[PDB]
Amino acid sequence: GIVEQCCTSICSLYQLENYCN
Amino acid sequence: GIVEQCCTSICSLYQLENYCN
Amino acid sequence: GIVEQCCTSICSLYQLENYCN
Amino acid sequence: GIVEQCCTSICSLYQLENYCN
Amino acid sequence: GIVEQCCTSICSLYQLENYCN
Amino acid sequence: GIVEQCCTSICSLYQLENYCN
Amino acid sequence: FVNQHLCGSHLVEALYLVCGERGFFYTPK
Amino acid sequence: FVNQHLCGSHLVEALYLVCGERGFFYTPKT
Amino acid sequence: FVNQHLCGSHLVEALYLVCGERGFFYTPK
Amino acid sequence: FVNQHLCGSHLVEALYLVCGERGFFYTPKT
Amino acid sequence: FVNQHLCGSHLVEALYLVCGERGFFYTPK
Amino acid sequence: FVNQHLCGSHLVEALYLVCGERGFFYTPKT
Ligand SMILES: [Cl-]
Ligand SMILES: [Cl-]
Ligand SMILES: [Cl-]
Ligand SMILES: [Cl-]
Ligand SMILES: [Cl-]
Ligand SMILES: [Cl-]
Ligand SMILES: [Cl-]
Ligand SMILES: [Cl-]
Ligand SMILES: [Zn+2]
Ligand SMILES: [Zn+2]
Ligand SMILES: [Zn+2]
Ligand SMILES: [Zn+2]
Ligand SMILES: [Zn+2]
Ligand SMILES: [Zn+2]
Ligand SMILES: [Zn+2]
Ligand SMILES: [Zn+2]
Ligand SMILES: [Zn+2]
Ligand SMILES: [Zn+2]
Ligand SMILES: [Zn+2]
Repeated sequence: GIVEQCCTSICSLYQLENYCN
Repeated sequence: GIVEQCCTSICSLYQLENYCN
Repeated sequence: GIVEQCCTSICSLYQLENYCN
Repeated sequence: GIVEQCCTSICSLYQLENYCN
Repeated sequence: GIVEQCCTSICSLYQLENYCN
Repeated sequence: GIVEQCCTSICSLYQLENYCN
Repeated sequence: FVNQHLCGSHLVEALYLVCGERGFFYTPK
Repeated sequence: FVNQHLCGSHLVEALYLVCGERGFFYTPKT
Repeated sequence: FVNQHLCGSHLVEALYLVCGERGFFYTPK
Repeated sequence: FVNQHLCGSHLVEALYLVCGERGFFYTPKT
Repeated sequence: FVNQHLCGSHLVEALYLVCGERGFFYTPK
Repeated sequence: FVNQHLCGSHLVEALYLVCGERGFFYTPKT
């Protein structure tokens, strides 16, 4: 999920975009 | 939608809760 | 005060409401 | 009140300080 | 300027990047 | 720079003002 | 009238607080 | 509602939302 | 005219910074 | 774009910016 | 029309995220 | 004014408030 990927680890812009609709 | 309902008027906490999962 | 209750400890919604006028 | 004074016009830091305790 | 371009219309990430160093 | 002065150390208001244009 | 872009920015912060662990979908259109 | 530690500006924003037209007081030295 | 709800949200953040340890009361009405 | 840890409201704000008119979903328990 | 003061507050947060380590100058006028 | 550590977006917001119409520069790698 997003917390594991972007909060306790770091999300690239491309990875943040995976959570867009 | 949330923009139609909560930008035009102020939504209370209870009205905002509708949009939660 | 609010810092002890809600910042160094956790405030429920009801506890945050104690700081409303 | 603060809304009447600082929403209509931009309040400087000095004007905002009036509202502090 | 950024206010003229990005307050009037919504600037995309790509348009915002113009203002970076 | 600003990170060393104000983020990993503390900036007084006067020190923050050094970063204004 | 309300600035939809600024309104939405505000709304998602409010939903973060209101929804908590439940999360939310933000679907503006 | 979230169940988490709220400090500084995040605490103030939470009070703004929760308190509505009633307003609130933020007294950190109390 | 200014959106009072968005304005107030902004104002209380500004008061947090300006008032510091003194704190403040936010009384919109 | 920043390369840093984004949590809570800061993560939600980043999604709002990145996703634009498409919107997004914030599911913390997933 | 858009509230420039609220718009700018929002814009600098967006620039923080977009610019990252590069930083930015915010020159409203 | 607060006397505290200000980082990231919170530092940028503080500069926006403090600097007013003058604007500011946020250079984190300096
Ligand atoms: Cl706004
Ligand atoms: Cl709201
Ligand atoms: Cl934070
Ligand atoms: Cl709110
Ligand atoms: Cl202000
Ligand atoms: Cl944005
Ligand atoms: Cl933007
Ligand atoms: Cl400000
Ligand atoms: Zn890390
Ligand atoms: Zn805890
Ligand atoms: Zn320290
Ligand atoms: Zn705003
Ligand atoms: Zn915590
Ligand atoms: Zn924060
Ligand atoms: Zn609100
Ligand atoms: Zn980190
Ligand atoms: Zn934006
Ligand atoms: Zn600190
Ligand atoms: Zn302001």
